[PDB]
Amino acid sequence: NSFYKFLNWFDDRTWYPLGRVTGGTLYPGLMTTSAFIWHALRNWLGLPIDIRNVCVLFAP
Amino acid sequence: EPPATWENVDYKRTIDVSNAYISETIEITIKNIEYFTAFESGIFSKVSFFSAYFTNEATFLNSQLLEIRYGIIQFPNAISPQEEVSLVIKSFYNTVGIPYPEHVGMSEEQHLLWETNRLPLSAYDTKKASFTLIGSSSFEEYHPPNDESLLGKANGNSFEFGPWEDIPRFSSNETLAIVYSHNAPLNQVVNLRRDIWLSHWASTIQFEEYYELTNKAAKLSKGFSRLELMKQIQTQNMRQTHFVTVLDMLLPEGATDHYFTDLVGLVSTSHAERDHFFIRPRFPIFGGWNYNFTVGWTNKLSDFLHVSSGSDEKFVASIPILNGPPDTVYDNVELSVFLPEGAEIFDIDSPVPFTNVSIETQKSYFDLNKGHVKLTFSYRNLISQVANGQVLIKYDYPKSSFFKKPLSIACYIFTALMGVFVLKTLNMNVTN
Amino acid sequence: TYEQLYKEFHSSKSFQPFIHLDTQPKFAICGLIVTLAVLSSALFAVGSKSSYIKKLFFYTILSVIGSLFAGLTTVFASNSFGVY
Amino acid sequence: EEIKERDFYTAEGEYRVDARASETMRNSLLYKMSYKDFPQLFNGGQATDRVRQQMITPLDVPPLDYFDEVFTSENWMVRIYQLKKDDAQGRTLRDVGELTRSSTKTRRSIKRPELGLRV
Amino acid sequence: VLPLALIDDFREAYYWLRMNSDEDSKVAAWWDYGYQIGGMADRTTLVDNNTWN
Ligand SMILES: CCCCCCCCCCCCCC(=O)O[C@H](COC(=O)CCCCCCCCCC)COP(=O)(O)OCC[N+](C)(C)C
Ligand SMILES: CCCCCCCCCCCCCC(=O)O[C@H](COC(=O)CCCCCCCCCC)COP(=O)(O)OCC[N+](C)(C)C
Ligand SMILES: CCCCCCCCCCCCCC(=O)O[C@H](COC(=O)CCCCCCCCCC)COP(=O)(O)OCC[N+](C)(C)C
Ligand SMILES: CCCCCCCCCCCCCC(=O)O[C@H](COC(=O)CCCCCCCCCC)COP(=O)(O)OCC[N+](C)(C)C
Ligand SMILES: *[C@@H]1O[C@H](CO)[C@@H](O[C@@H]2O[C@H](CO)[C@@H](O[C@@H]3O[C@H](CO)[C@@H](O)[C@H](O)[C@@H]3O)[C@H](O)[C@H]2NC(C)=O)[C@H](O)[C@H]1NC(C)=O
Repeated sequence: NSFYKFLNWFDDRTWYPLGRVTGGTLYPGLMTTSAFIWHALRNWLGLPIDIRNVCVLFAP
Repeated sequence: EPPATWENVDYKRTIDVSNAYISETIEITIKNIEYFTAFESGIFSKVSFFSAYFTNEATFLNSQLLEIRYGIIQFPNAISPQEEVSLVIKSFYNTVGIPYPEHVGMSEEQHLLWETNRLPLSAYDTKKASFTLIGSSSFEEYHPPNDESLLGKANGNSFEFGPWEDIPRFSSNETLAIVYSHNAPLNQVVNLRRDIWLSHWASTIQFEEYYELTNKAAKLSKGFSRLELMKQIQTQNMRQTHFVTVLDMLLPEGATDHYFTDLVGLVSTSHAERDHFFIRPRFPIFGGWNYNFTVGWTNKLSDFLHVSSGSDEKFVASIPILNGPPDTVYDNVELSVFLPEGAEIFDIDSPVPFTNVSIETQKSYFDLNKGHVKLTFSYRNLISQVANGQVLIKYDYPKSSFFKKPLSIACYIFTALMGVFVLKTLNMNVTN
Repeated sequence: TYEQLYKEFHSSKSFQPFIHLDTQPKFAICGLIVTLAVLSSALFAVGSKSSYIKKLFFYTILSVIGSLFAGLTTVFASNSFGVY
Repeated sequence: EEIKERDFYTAEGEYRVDARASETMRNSLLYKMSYKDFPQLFNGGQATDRVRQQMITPLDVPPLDYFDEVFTSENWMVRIYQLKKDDAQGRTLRDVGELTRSSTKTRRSIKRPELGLRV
Repeated sequence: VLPLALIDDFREAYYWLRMNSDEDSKVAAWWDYGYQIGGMADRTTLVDNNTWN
């Protein structure tokens, strides 16, 4: 879904009676360059690959 | 509800209950005054096959379907008065009956309960009517009547029923309910999704599946203890147990690169044979449990595709549908064939009714305009070894579009070098 | 409808591919050298000849040849990894 | 006040899981859920712990009442227990398990119990 | 995965819990395995590796 729904994202599946607010508790930048590489391989270079394979082969 | 005018003199039902689907045949001999047959409602949206023979021929009279609903039999030449003819009819349902002690335990026989009507249902005057019931090894009747003339009598691992000389024109107000003994997992998929990639530059076809299977059997009374299952594995003398541990689909002739993945990873307990492929789940399925997985492989194109005779740009493909486990019943299964890029379609046919047909597009690797031609079509309620068939697609594929792939890559590289040429030779100094 | 196709299926002959599948890893490495030579000499002549017309001329021609060998290079080089 | 780590040690302060364990270690909730069917597994009624290197006898683990086992993996590495839903008649879930589990101790025992006032 | 032979009995019981359990159901384990249960078994834990509260 969108990038606007990620900067302010309240998930209720962790610390259950009182869920955590993610956007003020994590460091973005490892996720958004990865969504950028996914968006560039899928639309411009022509080859669609899964998000799991972009996440595994992100360090080498 | 229109009837007609006919008259039959014999009627021989024989329900066979030996798999995860109930299969019966009748042998009738209809005499003189196009032919209708009648179904109880509720057993009309479970019918999965229909047929008609002549008693000595090898042909097949055509027949189709459409609160008692009907089915139509035609005749090849004509019909004449004061003349009789004998025919048989096979049929395959999608019912099994429900386990009668709902909570069996671990290692016991399980019993099934199934209920239908005792007298014939057909809309014509019956002279003699028998009823036989082959299959399992232990039968009993549930809530018997009081009248002696229509109890059943057993012999030779089967039932028998009375000859019953006179039956009126239309009456089905009497039921029965049998409990029989069964020992099998009796599983069914909930839906399937198979898709077939038909690359053409290199030869190979490759197949993928997505099975969502479940088990309909008797639940456990008390939990799930491990060590009692270790005691079953330690002392083994039978295959009569009702949970599934291995399962094996049958494959085409020369299959090459197998894999058995999963939704959480890649399960590594699977080895091939000359033609089979034995797989094992992560956990044994015990009767209310689910398992969703994925199998795929690859073959060669040179036995699934024939180029037309008097041409070189017309091809005919014939694809097998539904090659899987040996005894399972599919509720809804949808097929999807991916023809290569820039092809056109003329005609499509299959020997089984095909609820819907659609034609769309879908992009793939190194595919830079308009996608593969995808054509998808759906089925419903069809069984393992009785509805296998083929499917035939005819298409054309010119020599023009065969060579457009490397020219598409080459045009993107050529339009990528000119940006470096213009970007490199361009003045950006601020001094003189 | 089904019978015309079914008797038209057995009346035909089999399928002969254009290049067999076990040959393509020779054309892959036999293409990857030539495209690097031609394209390297293409980007090598973008230096200071100080002659604009002949530089655009030579660069355009060697870019055309390098493109049309890079296409066949990546098509044969993709079928021998396992993505068709 | 409720929990103290002076009680999980044995006499003269040693931490162990054997037949001479503590009285409040044997009744805890993470002891009963790990060594549940472990002595009935091996032959003869004795078992080795393979990490703590201690020996367990099938009188050392009492049964639990409020939970029940649902899945237990192949090499006994993950064990999954489920909370048992509450009793439909107000009875404490220890008393119904003691009633079912022990069909002995039959008696007449005509004596009036000691109850508070119904308010 | 924990290796002369394999020991894969740590992904059986997350995929059991994904297949055979209703979708709004709480799992209570110790805080070392909070991220894997939420990531691979897909349920709603009570603690995880953050140790925030
Ligand atoms: C000298 C000054 C130099 C400035 C350098 C600026 C370089 C930034 C270029 C970023 C280009 C983004 C292109 C883009 O739109 O890709 C998107 C969105 O992709 C992303 O999620 C990552 C982009 C996030 C932008 C971060 C804020 C801007 C940071 C640099 C100013 C794909 O993400 P998606 O998750 O697919 O969807 C995003 C939302 N949509 C509206 C698009 C549906
Ligand atoms: C955060 C980075 C974003 C920068 C965006 C612009 C990118 C420019 C890239 C320049 C590439 C290097 C080539 C270059 O040298 O040009 C710079 C270029 O000098 C400059 O920096 C001026 C660029 C800005 C032009 C002014 C317009 C305002 C831009 C919109 C905000 C000028 O320096 P020179 O003219 O080369 O210095 C003297 C000449 N020597 C031979 C001695 C070298
Ligand atoms: C000069 C050459 C030009 C560049 C060469 C192009 C390389 C081709 C690979 C393109 C990307 C493929 C990514 C990929 O997902 O491949 C994996 C299978 O995984 C693999 O086998 C990919 C290994 C690729 C090795 C790459 C070596 C380094 C190349 C960098 C220049 C297959 O996964 P799936 O996509 O699931 O395959 C089955 C699905 N079908 C639709 C095909 C039925
Ligand atoms: C910028 C530099 C980056 C370099 C990164 C170096 C990475 C090293 C590790 C690469 C991983 C190996 C990828 C791989 O799995 O390749 C193997 C075996 O593949 C082959 O058979 C070799 C074919 C090589 C063809 C040459 C391609 C050159 C162009 C690539 C840029 C696949 O072969 P198989 O697994 O046997 O698949 C069988 C498919 N058949 C059709 C053959 C039946
Ligand atoms: C694994 O396979 C099963 C079997 O198809 C998939 O289950 C499907 O989805 C739900 C459960 O997620 C099943 O139950 C349904 O639940 C909804 C709740 O909104 C309810 O309204 C329905 O009436 C129904 O009870 C459903 O039967 C089932 N099949 C479908 C939709 O065809 C499951 O999604 C698969 N994947 C997993 C577990 O990751």
